Amino acid sequence: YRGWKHWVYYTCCPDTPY
Amino acid sequence: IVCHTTATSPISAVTCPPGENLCYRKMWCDAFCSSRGKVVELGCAATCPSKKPYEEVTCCSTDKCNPHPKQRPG
Repeated sequence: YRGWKHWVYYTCCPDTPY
Repeated sequence: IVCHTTATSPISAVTCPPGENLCYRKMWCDAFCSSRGKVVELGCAATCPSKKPYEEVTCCSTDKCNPHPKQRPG
């Protein structure tokens, strides 16, 4: 259908090292 | 003169290296933008003529120019 969106574009929610 | 990695992240294996120049950082900032942005991008350029009316890119020299997710909302 849809595919689609997605944002943006955010640096939100890092990466992580851990 | 050494940038971090970019986007999402703190770390990987870094440097904008042979020449030329600057860690070319796109930052949306809708207007206003009051508490707004949460948009990096960056992949280096050779030059600083990004400086214009409705931009995003500003050139990013000197160090690590790199912010975060801006959002430390605060």
